[PDB]
Formats: sequence, structure tokens, C-alpha cells
Amino acid sequence: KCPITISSYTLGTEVSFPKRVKVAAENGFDGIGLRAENYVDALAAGLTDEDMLRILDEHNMKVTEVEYITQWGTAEDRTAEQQKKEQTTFHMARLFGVKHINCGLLEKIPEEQIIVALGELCDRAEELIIGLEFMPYSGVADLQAAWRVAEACGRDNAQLICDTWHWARANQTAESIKNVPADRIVSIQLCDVHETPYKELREESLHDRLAPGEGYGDTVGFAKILKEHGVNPRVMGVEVISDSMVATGLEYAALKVYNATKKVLDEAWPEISPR
Ligand SMILES: [Mg+2]
Ligand SMILES: [Mg+2]
Ligand SMILES: [Mg+2]
Repeated sequence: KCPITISSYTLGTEVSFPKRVKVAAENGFDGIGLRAENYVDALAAGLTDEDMLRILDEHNMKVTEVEYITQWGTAEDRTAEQQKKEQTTFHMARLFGVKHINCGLLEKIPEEQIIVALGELCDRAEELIIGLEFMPYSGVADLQAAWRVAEACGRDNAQLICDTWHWARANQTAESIKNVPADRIVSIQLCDVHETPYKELREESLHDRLAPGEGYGDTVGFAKILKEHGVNPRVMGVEVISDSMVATGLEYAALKVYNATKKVLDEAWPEISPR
């Protein structure tokens, strides 16, 4: 089993929790992703952990993705708020029954420092899996780099996330997955890329992604690579971060990315496609 999950950013940063759940459920998703910010907003709106569980249950829904841990690479970055965010994701994962937490490292630090910091983060995570996400503009720039550091840290909960946008913008291929044990890839996130990159790649990534297979990043070929390598993702996230789609409509966004996801997985991995 692999829950088709609408990732947090796919619905923006404003929508209430109950609307997020409802829009997801109405559009055929098995789960939602939640950022710590979304969770804090819900608490600020007077919702409790308990109420969030009830609402999910009311829509036959689950939170299946928890994110996003960053700013863990250096002593100066690991501030009290950083550490609060870490702790908040850990609690969120336990609460909602999620086994892994999405993680990225923006800071371009020497890799030996990354190995050590990653090990420490996995220690902090205890039973939870750290899903380290490579990104072309980050301190872990491609899949080989992510595997190198996860491997070297020597914690079994150091695992890997493949997000189509990052895969395509880091120009990854079939060879990128070489020597990466399939069972180390904890999740997959689907979307697609514009033909022409932004000047600032990080702006593009957070503002102007395309729906799966509607772009120039061979989402279909990407899914097939991971499938054939023997990856068994815990979640199939759909992470299409698009200010334009959200501005058009949440329902619009949700329908558009579901239909696109179904198109790609029908072709590439029918056994887990939504049905
Ligand atoms: Mg915004
Ligand atoms: Mg991602
Ligand atoms: Mg089977």
C-alpha cells in the first residue's frame, strides 16, 4: 500500500486545516501532508491535536507526510526555534502515525560536518525516519550525495526522498540511483518542471512547479526508474508548489494535480495509481 498524498505546499499556506482535509478528501487523496507551520496555525485557530484527529476521521483521511526539518547542519543554525520545530515535527509524526519526516539542508557545509550533523539529527528522531531530500541548490545537491552522507552517518533511520522537481533540476538519471539500496528511499514526491529554469532555482521550486507529467522533467521516466529499482515508497507525495494554481482555486489545484498524478502512475506504476 502507498497512500497518494497531497503535499502541504500544494494547497498553499493559508487554507484552514478542516478545509485542507475536506478539499483533499473530495478530490480522491488518501492523505495530506502537513508542515509544522500548518500545525501551529491550527493550534492558534483553537484546534487541538484531538480535534485534528476527529476531523481526519470525519473525512476518512490521514496525515501521511510531516515536514520540514532544516537548519540542522551547524551549531549556529540549531537555535531554540529550530530545535522547537524539530520537536514539533516529531510529535506530529507520532500523533498522526507518520513514520518518516521530510528534511533538507539548504546550507552548503563541508560534507564531513553534514555526516556528523545528520547522525545527530537521526539520534534526536529516535524511532522516526529522517527522509533526507536532495535539492540542486542545497548542501546535498544530488541523490549520490544524499546517499553518501546517510550511509556514512551509520544510523539506520537516515533515509532518502526523491522529489521529481529536484531530480529533474539536478539533471539526475538512471545512473543516479546506482549503489543506493532501494529500501533507503522512504518516499517519492511527484510533480514536474518548466522548460526554462528560473534564474533563482529556489524561487522556482517554492513558487512555480508544474503538475506531474505536464512539464519537461519526464515525471513518467522518473517514476519508472524508481519502480524498476525496487523502491517501495511509504507515501507518494504530490508536491506541486504553484502560486498560480492556488490563486486560481484550492479545488482547482487539488483536481488538477490528482488527475495528472493518475495519468503518470497509470502509465509508470499502475499498481499504486489512485483508483
Ligand atoms: Mg506564498
Ligand atoms: Mg519535496
Ligand atoms: Mg503486488
